[PDB]
Amino acid sequence: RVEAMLNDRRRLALENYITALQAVPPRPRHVFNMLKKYVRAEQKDRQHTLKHFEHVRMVDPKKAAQIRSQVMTHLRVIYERMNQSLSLLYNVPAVAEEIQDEVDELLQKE
Repeated sequence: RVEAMLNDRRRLALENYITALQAVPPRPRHVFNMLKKYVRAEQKDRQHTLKHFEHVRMVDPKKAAQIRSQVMTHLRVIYERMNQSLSLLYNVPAVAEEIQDEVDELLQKE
């Protein structure tokens, strides 16, 4: 149940920044913070998927090959879901543009 555990840290992190979004007035500088945290979470999830790929391949090689397609979507879900979160905040073209500039600039160093 580790995969689900990683999702929580990312979920709450996303739902947490969203709270500031609705704050009104929202803190585009505080909201961008939770983002870098939520992001770092989705990263651990992706890497966690890789481990599952080889793990299931060792314990369950038969199904491991059948679940491959599932484990694959997992990695995509990490980045794909990231795009979904942006849409939620994008709702605020005003904040979305201010946070996006600093957010993208904050992860560059990563």
